[PDB]
Amino acid sequence: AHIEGRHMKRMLINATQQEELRVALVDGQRLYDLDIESPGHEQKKANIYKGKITRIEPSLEAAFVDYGAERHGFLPLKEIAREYFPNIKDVLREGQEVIVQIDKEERGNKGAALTTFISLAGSYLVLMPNNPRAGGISRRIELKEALASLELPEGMGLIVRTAGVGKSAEALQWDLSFRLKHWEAIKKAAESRPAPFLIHQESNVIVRAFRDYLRQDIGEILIDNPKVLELARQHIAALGRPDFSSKIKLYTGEIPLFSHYQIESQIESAFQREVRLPSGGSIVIDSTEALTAIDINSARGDIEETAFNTNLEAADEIARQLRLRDLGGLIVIDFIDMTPVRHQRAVENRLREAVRQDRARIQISHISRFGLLEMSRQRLSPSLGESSHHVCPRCSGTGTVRDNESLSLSILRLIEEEALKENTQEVHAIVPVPIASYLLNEKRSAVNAIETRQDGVRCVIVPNDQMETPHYHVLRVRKGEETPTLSYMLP
Amino acid sequence: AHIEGRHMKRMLINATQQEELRVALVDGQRLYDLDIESPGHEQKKANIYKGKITRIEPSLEAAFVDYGAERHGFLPLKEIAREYFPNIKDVLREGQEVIVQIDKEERGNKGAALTTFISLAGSYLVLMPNNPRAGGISRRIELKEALASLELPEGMGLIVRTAGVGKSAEALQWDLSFRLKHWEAIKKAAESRPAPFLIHQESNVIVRAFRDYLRQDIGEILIDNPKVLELARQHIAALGRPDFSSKIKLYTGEIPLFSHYQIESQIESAFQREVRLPSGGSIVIDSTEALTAIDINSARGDIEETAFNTNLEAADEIARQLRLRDLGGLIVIDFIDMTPVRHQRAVENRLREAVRQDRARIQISHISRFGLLEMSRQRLSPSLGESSHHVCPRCSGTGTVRDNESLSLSILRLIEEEALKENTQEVHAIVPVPIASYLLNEKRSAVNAIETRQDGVRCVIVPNDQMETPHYHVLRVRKGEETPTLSYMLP
Amino acid sequence: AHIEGRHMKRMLINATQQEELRVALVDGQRLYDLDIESPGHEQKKANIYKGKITRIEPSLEAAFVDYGAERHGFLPLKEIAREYFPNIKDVLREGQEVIVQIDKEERGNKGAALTTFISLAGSYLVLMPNNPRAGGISRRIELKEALASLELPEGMGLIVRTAGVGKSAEALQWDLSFRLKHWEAIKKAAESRPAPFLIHQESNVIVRAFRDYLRQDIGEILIDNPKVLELARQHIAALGRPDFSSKIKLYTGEIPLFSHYQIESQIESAFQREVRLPSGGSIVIDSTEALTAIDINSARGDIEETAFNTNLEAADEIARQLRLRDLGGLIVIDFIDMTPVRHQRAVENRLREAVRQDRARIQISHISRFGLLEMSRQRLSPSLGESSHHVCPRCSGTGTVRDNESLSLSILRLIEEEALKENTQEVHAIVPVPIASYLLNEKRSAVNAIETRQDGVRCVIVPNDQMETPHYHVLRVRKGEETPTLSYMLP
Amino acid sequence: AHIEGRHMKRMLINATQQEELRVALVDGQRLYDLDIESPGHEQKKANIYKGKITRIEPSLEAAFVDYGAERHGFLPLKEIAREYFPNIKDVLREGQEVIVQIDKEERGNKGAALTTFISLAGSYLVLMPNNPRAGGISRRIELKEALASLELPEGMGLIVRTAGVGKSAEALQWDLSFRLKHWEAIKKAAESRPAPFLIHQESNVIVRAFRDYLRQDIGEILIDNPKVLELARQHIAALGRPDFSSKIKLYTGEIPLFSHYQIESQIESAFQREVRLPSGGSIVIDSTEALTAIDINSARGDIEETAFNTNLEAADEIARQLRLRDLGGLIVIDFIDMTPVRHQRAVENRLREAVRQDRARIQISHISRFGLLEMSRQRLSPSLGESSHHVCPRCSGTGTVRDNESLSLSILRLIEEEALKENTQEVHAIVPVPIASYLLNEKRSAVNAIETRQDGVRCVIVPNDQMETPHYHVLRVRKGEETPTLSYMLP
RNA sequence: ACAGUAUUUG
RNA sequence: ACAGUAUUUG
RNA sequence: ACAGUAUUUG
RNA sequence: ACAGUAUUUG
Ligand SMILES: [Mg+2]
Ligand SMILES: [Mg+2]
Ligand SMILES: [Mg+2]
Ligand SMILES: [Mg+2]
Ligand SMILES: [Mg+2]
Ligand SMILES: [Mg+2]
Ligand SMILES: [Zn+2]
Ligand SMILES: [Zn+2]
Repeated sequence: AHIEGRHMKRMLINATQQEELRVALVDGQRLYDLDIESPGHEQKKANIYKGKITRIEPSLEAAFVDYGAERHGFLPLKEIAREYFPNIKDVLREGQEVIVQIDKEERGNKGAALTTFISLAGSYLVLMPNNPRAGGISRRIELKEALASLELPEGMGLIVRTAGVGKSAEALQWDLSFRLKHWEAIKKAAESRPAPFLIHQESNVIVRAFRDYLRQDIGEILIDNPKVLELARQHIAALGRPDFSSKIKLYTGEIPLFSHYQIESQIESAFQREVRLPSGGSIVIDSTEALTAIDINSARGDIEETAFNTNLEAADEIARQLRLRDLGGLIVIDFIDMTPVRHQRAVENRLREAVRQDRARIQISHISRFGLLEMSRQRLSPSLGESSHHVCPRCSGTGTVRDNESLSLSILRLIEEEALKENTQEVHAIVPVPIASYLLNEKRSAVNAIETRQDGVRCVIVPNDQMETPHYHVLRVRKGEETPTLSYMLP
Repeated sequence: AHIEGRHMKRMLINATQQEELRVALVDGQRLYDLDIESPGHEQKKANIYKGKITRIEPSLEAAFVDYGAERHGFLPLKEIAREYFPNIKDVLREGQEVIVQIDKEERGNKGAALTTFISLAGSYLVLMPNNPRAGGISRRIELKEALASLELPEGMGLIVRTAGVGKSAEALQWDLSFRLKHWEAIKKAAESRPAPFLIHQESNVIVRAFRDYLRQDIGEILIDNPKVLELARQHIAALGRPDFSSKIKLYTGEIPLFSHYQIESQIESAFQREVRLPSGGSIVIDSTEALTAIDINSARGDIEETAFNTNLEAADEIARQLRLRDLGGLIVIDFIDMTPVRHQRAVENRLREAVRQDRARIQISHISRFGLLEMSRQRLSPSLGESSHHVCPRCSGTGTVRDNESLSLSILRLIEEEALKENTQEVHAIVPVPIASYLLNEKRSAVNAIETRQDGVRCVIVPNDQMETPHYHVLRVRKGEETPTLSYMLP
Repeated sequence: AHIEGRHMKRMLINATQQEELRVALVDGQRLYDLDIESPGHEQKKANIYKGKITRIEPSLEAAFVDYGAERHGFLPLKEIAREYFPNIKDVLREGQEVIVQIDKEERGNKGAALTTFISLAGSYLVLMPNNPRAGGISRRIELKEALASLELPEGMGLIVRTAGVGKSAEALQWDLSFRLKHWEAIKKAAESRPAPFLIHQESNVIVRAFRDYLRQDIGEILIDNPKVLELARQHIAALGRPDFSSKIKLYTGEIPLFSHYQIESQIESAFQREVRLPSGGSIVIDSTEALTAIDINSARGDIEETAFNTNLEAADEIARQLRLRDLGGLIVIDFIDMTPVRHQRAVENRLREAVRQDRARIQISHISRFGLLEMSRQRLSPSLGESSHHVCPRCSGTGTVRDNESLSLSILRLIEEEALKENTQEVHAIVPVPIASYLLNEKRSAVNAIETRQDGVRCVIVPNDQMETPHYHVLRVRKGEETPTLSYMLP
Repeated sequence: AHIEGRHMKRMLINATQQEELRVALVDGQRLYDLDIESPGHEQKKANIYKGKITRIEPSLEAAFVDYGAERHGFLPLKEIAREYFPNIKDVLREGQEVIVQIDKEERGNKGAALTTFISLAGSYLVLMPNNPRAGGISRRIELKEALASLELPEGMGLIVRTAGVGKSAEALQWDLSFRLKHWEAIKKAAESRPAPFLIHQESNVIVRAFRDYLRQDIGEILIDNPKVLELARQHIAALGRPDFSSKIKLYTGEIPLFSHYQIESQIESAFQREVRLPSGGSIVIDSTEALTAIDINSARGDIEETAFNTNLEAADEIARQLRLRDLGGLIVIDFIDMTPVRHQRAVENRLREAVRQDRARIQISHISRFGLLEMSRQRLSPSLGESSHHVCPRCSGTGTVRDNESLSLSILRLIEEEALKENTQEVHAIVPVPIASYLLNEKRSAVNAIETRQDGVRCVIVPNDQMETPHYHVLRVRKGEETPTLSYMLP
């Protein structure tokens, strides 16, 4: 029934649990975005090291870097600067010491994009202290005015946040001040040493939150744990939006905060693969290796509507999940199938208009002739899956598991073929129990069959209870090289 | 290196193994399509029953049917006929007895499409003995001529197969003969009884093969098992392409047939999720709930090419897998990312030109601005996954598994919330072992924490070794209704 | 180094843990007997019900009884009384209502001995209020005098405890008083109702202890838990040895009581099968179905001594374990093997002199010519094993497990023999995994072998991971009665 | 119903199965002794090596020997000879090279008795070619005559087998010939080399059988496998009892030999712990570490008899099992409990008279006053248990398993005590799952309880599913030396 | 296997 | 398989 | 968080 | 805890 503005939008902080410090942004009781920072596996994006270059490969158009973790980090010739600046190899003289920062974070293989293009964020500003090229405003929005009046040095260009819109030129000075004043240290704190090492560490979840996600609509900030609420308050001081010290309250209620604001289930919502649409429909969000791929579908009085209407809900919800899951990359949405075009353009907008908030960039094509709508969106941090799951290790990634016989027939032809391989003595499949059962009954005859022909080739087939139903081995044992050792000792 | 026509295209039949009768269609040694019919789980599509109608729902635009299995079968008002014919409810008078056939087969939920629009296939013909509306030819291709000269009765219209192109009008008579002559029986064999029952059973894999997949290019038909080769031969007789009795030879070689033609690995190929591209690239074929979704990617001298070239291979291979997997529905292909448009149109065609064969219909849009190419293709039978796998039952479908702590924190808030629920005595999470470990150490304090506050609420938390890492229960035990019974007895 | 009398003998009570209330009797720091009463599985021996008689069997020389639990209770014609008294059947008129008490307790099969011969114990006395036949004194020990002066009614006879030896005739009156005064109620509290039901419940462990195990040598009684120490004190009051209120002190020390008195390990000692002898020898206490059977053996300067000496230690220790384990029945001790007879008579006495305490009766023959010394001892309550263990359920009782092959050969001949049994179709061994492995490799040939001969008898052999290494089934499947169902589905 | 002599006594050989060559000795259909030789784990007793002496210990009264396997072998000063002969140390000069043979075989610890007192067995004779001291006859039985007439050299003395009783002096010459003629080689075949090595290998099971267990009563010798029956026949030739070539027949019957002679079950009989007595009684044969211990008990018309009679059956059966199990050492039999002494002496004899056969020596005392009858018997080879089982590895030997709580309480006090141990940080019980469950619910409070007091001592308690119910660890973690690492990662 | 095939629809 | 066999003894 | 943002790229 | 206690006996 929801109209933005009806109830109060508040920022619920949840500092009760050590191993997990959550921060939802709720409007009334509709969770509408959430964050879960937890020690150890902290935030790395937005840091700044010093850098020398493992290896210029050109077959990609960029170096790598040692900023010294595990995997040296990706660095596109595009990233590279005036100042680093004395096609690839003429550009970067290798083992060169450079001031690289992290655009996008380790993803299962890759390093991370670094970029010698350092960016710096205050509450209302953002410094590019290293290319006076790019500036601007919150493409979200007097200060256009005030901005000129900005006393900017020339090496770099700047933007002005969505959230400086309230505020007063005086203090953009008072931002663009404290930035620089960093940026300086952030400079000479490299002029120091051999660079192979960190320099600045992007600040925790809360600050970040008080920084990047706080607006005029934010009613209260209930924090549920007095000692945080401590730093809580000090952190505004600095970040400096101090018309919010008002705004920041301590939750006492015995009933757990989030669990009070009735947004718990919503939290989960985000970890489930299906997600119910108001009407009663559903939104199954499957994630492939090429693109996340959401599919939509309907409940249980009209057809045309049923679909059209349920598509609109799907629209709304998909957006929110997009946010909750920190889903990035492409996304293909399979909207139901309505006939009248107006509906298509209808829902399309519906989507657009619903992802208006999303702090990340979002691009949204028309609906296809196969009724798929593709849609990109920017990789603001690691996604929930990518950072709170892993890979059903029975499957490998895929979520099916080969029916027992078709596996066995298979294991079995493998055996036979192995058992021709000139100069084999034994050969020793080692397979999930039922596999071994099925080969040795259902199929015994065949196995037999073999050794008869393959004169004198023993095909051992030992059933085992460690193996699950898709894994297995088929080793082969060359003349002479054969233990006498028990079938079941084989392992 | 492959040019169609270089080596001989042959049909390898493999009748050695009872529980699995395979039939690849190979051109030289490149498997290029394959079939695996196995008893029991036989073929159902293309059958013909008699039919009465469980329930007209109109909120879909069609009935259902009892042709008497498990799930009565889908029947679109579109399907419905003149003759059944006395918007939905005025159309189908319910419990009406009708002559329905099966377009598309049981899929995990659905019934199957039936269609009162019976279709009938000979070797060169295909009878529509029930709408003289639709006719035509093999949109693949003198007989245009011969076809008129066809002595067709009027109730129905016909097509002429790709494969009657060789042959002679005389014998289209001699097809369109034996069809009808069926179609008659196929008619009065309903005039018989209460209809709730089968009528005609689509014939096995081999016949089918000798029927639907045999052309002029087919060199030999090596069958590897004398007794089949028996029926083998008799089946041409009838189907009646007898200039092939020549063509059909018995394989003796000790080394297993397929394993001789060096097409084994290829067989598998089709069951793996990644599949290597010639160059050395790879084609990961992930399947979601909305669309199958293939992603492509490259090896280890130029960029532009590396991608462009590897895309072409992906093209080729995707086609073949599309066929081998009997993949239907939509498919989204994430081709690498080349800049020059010519390349895009290049690969696109490449794809088109490579799926020229595919017996199923295929539609192929341009490459998107997000560099996805979407692509539909017709559901010719059940897909390999859909009929030789199942659902990594540790995951549910999805192939990740929630990291242990984030689960535990979760299980745990559930407990707490349950333990407020006014009028609870005990409450009894029952969770995967490590879950129970982690809640009871790492987190003990918190659990404690609870019962302290929740005065006198026992939260039992019994670790169990039956449960795997994502499943678990959190039952709650109402005042009075509490056994005294051992923590570990809980189950 | 231990001389009785050196250090103080004290009674350590341990009431900290709810589910287990222990009471050791220590002399210095040598645990010398211990008790472990724990709720639920409480003490039943020494109770008194009312009784009617399920069934006179005479093929044993006694009835049974309903005192109404599970197994009606054993009742020897020997037990039976004057007053019950109107060879077996002439004696007990069946369904007769009687005042039976419990000599010895449920043992895995048996009921328990009841006895219509009720016995009653005070602190210094013991009433036989139902046969003036048997009287006496503590065959352990002026009162001989005082005892005559006892104002005894005539229906029954009495004894005087080891512990009335201190005390004064006045108060044996004051015992033999409060007894009777019970015994009366204990009488008319049957004159009440239909008897099928309890009457008096033998009192808990502590009272019992303050009653049956308290002497002049008992220095303190440290109890470690204030609230018990409460009832603690009240319980002397009554039982009435009140020159002990002095004696009974509260333990505070942070370090756990028993764990302070340095008698913990000793506790366990009693649950282990081997038990180290001072010198360094060992005492393996194995328990069979016919007799508990202790074996002795030696360490690592003389032979003759080494053995003789180590036998003496074994003597000492065996006694104590005999007590700790509440071991009853026969016991055979295999003392080392010394040559000189003096040593044999030496150790024998050593044993005698060491089991002087044992509250239970003990009888001790000479050492045999096979150098076994047999030895009976009275069943004072259930034994530790019999009440705190169970039966290595992999073995059945026996503690070996048949080597894998000898089992398999066996399972296998079973199969063959089953497979002759005229009119069998299938037959379906179902066996521990490795069993199934070994039969199907190592032995395949043989299995084959069978079906060849046993024309057309399928011997299925399904390996299974539920079964451990000694269990298994060999079902057989009669012509006609054969599912087609998967080898591994068999279960 | 069995009277010795009624049916034919025959020797069934069973050479069908490679991994197990059995040889029962049956009288009619009553298995009455059996043998199971199987390759690899062959027979070692009765071999002859050459020998030098690892280490004279005197604290035992004998050396050891290197005859070079694993454990050098026991060698009693008693064993030692004239000829080895230049109290212990003056006797055996160490590292001396000697001609030792094996009396009794490796038993779980020990070496084996060797004995420089070599013994040698023909069919009718037995050479002591190394002490003319000991001679004699079959204390089982003209030849007394013939024996003098024996042309014996003087260094050694001899006996004459039970089975030379048939036969003729001529041929005792013809035995005592071929012996010596060995004994010579058996001598100079040491005069050869450095002794550290074998010399003569006691011959397989069959020969042995044709040698040590063949008498006049032996009707046939059915062997069931033509090729054996081969060597079969040749082996008499040599051993030389050739009036038996007659006697030795080939079994053909399709139904398995033993399984035909209806003695299968009997085979097993011997591996079960209970064994039914004719009447319907039972004989539970439990084996301890001190003595094998058989207990007896009765069925379901008189008492006195019931017992007396059932004791007689037990007698019979015990004997046979004694033989089948190759049970050696002491044995204590708990016969039922009859009153009249005649019965005791009755059964006693019954036993004596029934173990008349037993090839091993047997000694049998009167029945005790506790109604145990002890009984020694000679260790003719390893016992069935000792060579075809192992140790229910859940128990350790003992066949009970400590009830779950009493374990947990225990594990738990261990924890607490560990957690006082000055200078501990963490401490980390690791226990069977249910153990961990029970400590963490049932008992949580207490565990808590601890850390509260033990200020700042973390007691981790990780449940684990590898451990079964009696095993477990309680490690302790010293200040400073503490990983931060997950509860469930602990292992 | 046909211009309404294919996709979609239970 | 013997009067010192057997049991025991590592 | 800016017209070159985002997607892509290890 | 007694001279018929204890062992045994379901
Ligand atoms: Mg890609
Ligand atoms: Mg997937
Ligand atoms: Mg859909
Ligand atoms: Mg008994
Ligand atoms: Mg045992
Ligand atoms: Mg011993
Ligand atoms: Zn999975
Ligand atoms: Zn066991």
